[PDB]
Amino acid sequence: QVLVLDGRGHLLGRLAAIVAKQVLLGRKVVVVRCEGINISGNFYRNKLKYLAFLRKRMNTNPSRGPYHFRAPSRIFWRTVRGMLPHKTKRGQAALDRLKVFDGIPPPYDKKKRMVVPAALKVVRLKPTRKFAYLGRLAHEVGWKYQAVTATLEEKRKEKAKIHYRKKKQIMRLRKQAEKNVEKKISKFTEVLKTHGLLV
Amino acid sequence: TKASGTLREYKVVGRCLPTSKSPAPPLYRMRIFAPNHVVAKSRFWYFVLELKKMKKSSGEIVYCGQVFEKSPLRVKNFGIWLRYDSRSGTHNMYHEYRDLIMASAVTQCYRDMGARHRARAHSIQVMKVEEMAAARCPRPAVKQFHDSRIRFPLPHRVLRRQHKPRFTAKRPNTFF
Amino acid sequence: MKTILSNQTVDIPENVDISLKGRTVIVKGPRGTLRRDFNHINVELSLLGKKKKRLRVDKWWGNRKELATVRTICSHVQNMIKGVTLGFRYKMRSVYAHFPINVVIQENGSLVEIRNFLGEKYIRRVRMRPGVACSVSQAQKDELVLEGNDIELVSNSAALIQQATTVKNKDIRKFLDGIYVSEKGTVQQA
Amino acid sequence: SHRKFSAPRHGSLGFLPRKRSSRHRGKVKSFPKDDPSKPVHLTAFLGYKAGMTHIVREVDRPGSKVNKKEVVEAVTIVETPPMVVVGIVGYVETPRGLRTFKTVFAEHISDECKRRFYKNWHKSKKKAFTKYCKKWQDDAGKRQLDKDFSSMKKYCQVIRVLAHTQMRLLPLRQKKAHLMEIQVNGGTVAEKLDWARERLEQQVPVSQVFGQDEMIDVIGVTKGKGYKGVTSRWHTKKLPRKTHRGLRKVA
Amino acid sequence: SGRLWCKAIFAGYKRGLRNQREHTALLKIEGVYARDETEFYLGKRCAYVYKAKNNTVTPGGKPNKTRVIWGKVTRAHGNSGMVRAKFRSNLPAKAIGHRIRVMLYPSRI
Amino acid sequence: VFRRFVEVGRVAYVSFGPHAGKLVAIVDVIDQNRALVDGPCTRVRRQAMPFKCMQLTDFILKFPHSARQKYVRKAWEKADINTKWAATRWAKKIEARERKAKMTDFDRYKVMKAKKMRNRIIKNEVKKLQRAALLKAS
RNA sequence: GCGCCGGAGCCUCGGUUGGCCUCGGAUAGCCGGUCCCCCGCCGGGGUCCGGUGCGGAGAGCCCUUCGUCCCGGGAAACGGGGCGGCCGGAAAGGGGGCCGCCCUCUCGCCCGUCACGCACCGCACGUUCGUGGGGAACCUGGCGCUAAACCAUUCGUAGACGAC
RNA sequence: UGGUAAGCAGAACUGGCGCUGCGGGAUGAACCGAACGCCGGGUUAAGGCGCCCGAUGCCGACGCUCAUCAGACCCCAGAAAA
RNA sequence: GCGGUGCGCCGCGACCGGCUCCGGGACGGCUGGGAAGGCCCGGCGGGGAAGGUGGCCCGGGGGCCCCGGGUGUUACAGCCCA
Repeated sequence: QVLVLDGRGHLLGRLAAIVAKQVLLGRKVVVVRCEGINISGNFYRNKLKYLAFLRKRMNTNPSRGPYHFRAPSRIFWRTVRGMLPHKTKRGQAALDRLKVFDGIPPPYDKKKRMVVPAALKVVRLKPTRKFAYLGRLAHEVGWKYQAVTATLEEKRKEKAKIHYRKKKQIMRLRKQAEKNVEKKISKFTEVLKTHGLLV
Repeated sequence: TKASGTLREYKVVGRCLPTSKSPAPPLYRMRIFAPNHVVAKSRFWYFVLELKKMKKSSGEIVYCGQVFEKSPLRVKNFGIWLRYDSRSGTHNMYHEYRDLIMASAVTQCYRDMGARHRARAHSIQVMKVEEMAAARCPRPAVKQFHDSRIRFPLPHRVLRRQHKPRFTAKRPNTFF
Repeated sequence: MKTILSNQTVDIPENVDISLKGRTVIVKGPRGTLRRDFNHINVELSLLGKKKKRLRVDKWWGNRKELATVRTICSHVQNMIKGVTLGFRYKMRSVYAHFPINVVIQENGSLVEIRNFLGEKYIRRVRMRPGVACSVSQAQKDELVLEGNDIELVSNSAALIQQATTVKNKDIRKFLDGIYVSEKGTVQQA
Repeated sequence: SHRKFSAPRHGSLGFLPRKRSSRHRGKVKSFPKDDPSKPVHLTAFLGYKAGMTHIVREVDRPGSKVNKKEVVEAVTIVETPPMVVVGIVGYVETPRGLRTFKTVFAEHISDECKRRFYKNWHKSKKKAFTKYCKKWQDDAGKRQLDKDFSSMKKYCQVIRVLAHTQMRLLPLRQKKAHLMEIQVNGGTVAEKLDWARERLEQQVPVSQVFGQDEMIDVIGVTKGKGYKGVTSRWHTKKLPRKTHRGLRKVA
Repeated sequence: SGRLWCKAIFAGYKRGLRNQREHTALLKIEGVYARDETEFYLGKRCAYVYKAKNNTVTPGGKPNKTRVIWGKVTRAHGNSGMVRAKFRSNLPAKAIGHRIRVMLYPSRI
Repeated sequence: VFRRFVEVGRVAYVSFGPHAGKLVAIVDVIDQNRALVDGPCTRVRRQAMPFKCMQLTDFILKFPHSARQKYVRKAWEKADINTKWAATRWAKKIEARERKAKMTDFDRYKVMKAKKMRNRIIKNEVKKLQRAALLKAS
């Protein structure tokens, strides 16, 4: 009962809006591949929007000032935080349910991760309009572990490919165990199809 | 008038009421595009007072009836002559539309004069709505649809119904 | 408004095999293979006729600034064929007043020495683009010849060795010294 | 209203938490970045500030007014007795930072290297690394040791070597040695770890780490002066003597 | 055996913005996300099941620590399958975003 | 690459609205985002209808852009779109989609008992196809 | 008197009421099969063939559970069940999949027989994850561990005092 | 009406605030809606309905617009000539 | 038994009435005594053009199959009027 959402190709506020609402409804959401999140408008605007965020620091002691979190996991965490009553207990109990990650760590790498189509760039942006990768945005404004995340993200894609190739292998066997075995599953199959499960 | 919903075309005829000097004054017919008959009978006086010495008090409405579509299935080309107030000065405009219905092609003018020019309905005065044969249509946004074998695909089919699952497990297809 | 359809056919000759996986094209012929990725443009690249004797680039329901993206793909692919058949050759002549701009190529063309530009003891080492190689050719005293398949790289790497020899903190109208793109042509003649 | 006569700012804010260093031995925050075409080498050493004296050398820089002319340079002698490698520690590369994968100590750790694992050496029964020692002299222990070097040549990317100072060879009062992770920057992680296991329980002289006429970086803690006023700490302008409530403070 | 109730979430009270009416709850029943599908649940019985420190009696059972505030799904709320419920004691704000059981057994089918 | 085109006399499947789940013919293109659509054999009246509601199918039948409802009816039954629809996999899995959503609680029992056993037979056989791979390389 | 593995019970904090064990990604494009051909140690590349309002569909899939007998028929025999080998796993390492027995039944799963179990007499927090987390001690069996920290004392690389 | 203007000074008419809560304008004496016994159900105003935050999670309709300073709701809280 | 009166606590149901918010059915009136459309066959007759069907030409795509120009009024499609 955990929404392991994919962060890749989603919009920063659109996803944060839906994450912030589910989490207030007692849902435990995991947003993953947060570097894959992209923000609408061209790159230079969104960087300038974040550079202006860096300048807003407490004059007399910046150690007290707004903690400008650089990692895409903590840029996404902050935009969810702004859409919660985080000064109250239910908005602090909210953020405890949300668990945000860059790349995709071990619990979730071997888990089918969901997609929000309402919070998705292909669905919600016109294809002509420019967008800004949170992976590139975070990197150029002080995030350190882009290239480290990118290799571990690549070391699991080639690992998770070998899973999928071995799943296609079982699925070839399953269909070839239906051509062969059709004479003795027929009376069972021909009541699935009367109820519209296979046609 | 609030140009609200789809407009209806009204035949509103009205006469300056019987006098001693003029017992039977000439009857005046108008094409009034209104959400309903009440504001058709309001906008009747607005245009008649602008043209004739005839306020609602020194006059009467003799027939306010809706004129329907005599070909509501034939897609037709409509040439609408405007008279709209800008923020500085008023402008004569000939504008073309392409609807089944005269009164909806006039609605399609009210949404567009808002869209382009930020002209709210009270600024606008529809003076003439004429069905035009497809050579007498200068504006090329209508002339592109004058094509026997018209053939376009639906290129980028952006899906709606984005919230019915809300948490699908597949990136949505947009090529159909 | 939205124009129902805008298209422009590229008459690709017998000598060239252009094929396309998606809206990416791959173009090969007498002198190498050129691949350009048009993912940014959002068009329909159709390849029609037997022998595929023309490319057809469709744009359906495009505004003024999206119909501009039909003839760009036309011209880009046309210069992706001229580079594949005839190549590209940007002959650029080194202008000077007093000091000979002393150019010799290291890295067999992939690097250009520029010595004695306005008596500058500093030496400029302009690395060429991947594919393009300069050559101090014969029959002209001051002469640089770039050769390459990509019109982009032969022209970009020409504008590297042009913007390298800029006159700083002087009147540029009097000091007309530098290496300037004198003739845009092809490697071999049609 | 503005600074009437513009002046630069007294002190830098590029160190500004002016506190007692919570480490007495200076941490190497940053070791050099490696290229695996280099030979395998320790990147750092650990010495003791012995003193200070003159030097006379004939300067060989052309162009200067002191070309082929003899100078007097002040020098610091740092007594650097050869350090004993007593362990290796692998660091896996993570998106949250750079996590310590696994530490592997040696069988025989020197009695002065033991003292660093104790606040009170006199009172203790001195049982540090007495169970870890037994991993080396049982047949089933060498195996799980060898499965670490198998794991730490595979998963790890940054290999650092625990090399303590030999305190016995110094005129200092203390006997408690200084442990220090020194980053072995050399070839591949496999070669890097085969090399450090070869140096395990072994001497490393300074010649292995540093050579002559080399530009290096000295890391250490400052000579402590205690609670000092703003005129002493920040070197601000003193106030002109007629001041009532003190002249040795920021106005 | 199996589950005889549907998964609803106490998603806050019936409230404007700067005033809340604690007498009516706003229930988010899982699956129903429109006013078309919320029509089945109108008049159904809804239970907020919790447990405390002290044992209390159980009707047709031995005293558990589990307790209830019984309610009733009064009418539909808003445009998106949210539903109004009204409990015999006003639900505590402890329960915000916790599971309440919309039952089946004011059944009309 | 586009296979289906808004063409004069294309059979289009209406997804949502008043006439959802019905094949309408595109009689004429009114506008940039609307078309005159008629389906006389599918009981859809000659009316304006936007392109957003209609998923246009792989059937095009010849009538002119101005043809009245009778001349659409001829071309609908000449091609016979009613029967040619219901043999398409799409049509067969709209009416399969209808069936599963009309499944009775007793019918839901008889399918569970079928699916359980129908899976047990294959899971035995794939596990025997699994040993038939391991046994080759020894 | 504490760390590992092997019943009876008292407190306490409560939330839950079956699982999904994973391609990468495209979007003016996709998904899944194939050898006459090709570079790669059986991977990619095509070519051809199917699917594409995703049906090798998350609009989905998997598990579906009153209990048991008696006797049948399909189904399984390459099966189920648990004791010692072999055979997996770093980004925050996990409960898997197999080839070998010492092994216990021919039962488990789908249709039909044949009878039965508080049928608690219309009624609510039922049914689970759950020998859940935490807190004390009690019966206990093997297998095991015998430490430091702080003060004090001293030093002066330190220091208002603590700290170091 | 005076004054370049002013959250300026001075009048006419009506309504407010003062004396007055409440819904909305994030927040404001006066704006907008509506004036108040204590309550249950219903329904509205003015405002709203991505999330904070009740409500568009309509398969809403047709257009306009790309900003390296977007724009975003009476009073009202930052602009002109060009 | 009836009538009054209550339950120790926790509950459930039934019908009746009040006020409510929705859903389903069915009937009728009016208009330009609706407008268009379906169905008989575009009944017989005459006409007009076009977003121009066949015919023919043009230009070239396919092993004879089909697109893109032109001509001009029904042919091997239809459309609006008298």
